Order: sequence, then C-alpha cells, then structure tokens
Amino acid sequence: SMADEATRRVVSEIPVLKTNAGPRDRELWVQRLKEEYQSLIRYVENNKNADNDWFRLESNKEGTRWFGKCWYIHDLLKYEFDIEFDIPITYPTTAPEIAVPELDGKTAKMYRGGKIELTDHFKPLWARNVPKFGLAHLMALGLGPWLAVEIPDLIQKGVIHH
Repeated sequence: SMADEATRRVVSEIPVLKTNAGPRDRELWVQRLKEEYQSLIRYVENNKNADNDWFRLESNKEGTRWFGKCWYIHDLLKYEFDIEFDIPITYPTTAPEIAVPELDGKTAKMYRGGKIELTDHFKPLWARNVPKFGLAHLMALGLGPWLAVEIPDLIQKGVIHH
C-alpha cells in the first residue's frame, strides 16, 4: 500500500522499540526508556546529517514528563516553539499527546491546552505498529507533518511573527 511505503520511507533508519512497558512497570519501564533514548538520539544524528536538526527533547528523572523545543524553517526564517507531553499510563499502546502551549487556540487543528490534533490516519498507524514505535516515531510521523501544514498557514494568516 502507498501508506505502508510512506511510513517505511519516513521511519526506516529509526531504531525500532521492543518493550511493552509504561511508567508504572519498574525494571521493564527502565528498559523501555533505554529503547526510547537509543531511538531518539539515532533520529537526532540522522536529522543533523540531513540538515534537518529540528528538535531537542529531555525528560524528568522517571521519564514520565518530556519537554523541549522544535524549530521550523519557513522562507529561510527559523521559528522556535516549546513542546511538552506526559507519558500515559497505557503507553506504548496509547500514543502521547504533544502540546505546543504557545499556539493554544491559534489553529483549529488543536485541543484546549495546545494539544495538537493529528489526522485520523495517525492513530490507527500507531495502533498497527505497537510496540515498535516510540517518541522518535511520534515526532517523525506526528509533530513533523503537523508543523509542515500549520506553521506555514499561521505565518500566512499573520497569527505568528518571527
């Protein structure tokens, strides 16, 4: 299918994750976090090599709260946005909800508190890949393409300024 090839083209060089564990799962959660960090840092290193180093992420000590920055280039100007999310208890079967709080109420494709609204195809795509996708895949397949529609639109409409 076109969808299968599009997914593989975007994620094929991102390390796949393995462990079915969420924040409550003790030593299995510690192992899941090793897969999350190994997958994120390989994605970041690929991004630098492709001149598309577009985000930084850190977590709290337990790896249950994530926060950082993404950058979006439009007409060669670089825009920075703070991003944050909580790991749901039912992770990795349930996908985290990325929030961009400074854009809260500035686009229709977003819920209260700045939680971005992905298309209906993102959720079944995550579901069919559990537990192989993690935070690197949420950034690559979720926030990435969301920015590539919403940021150009909001610059166009005079809603955000450099």
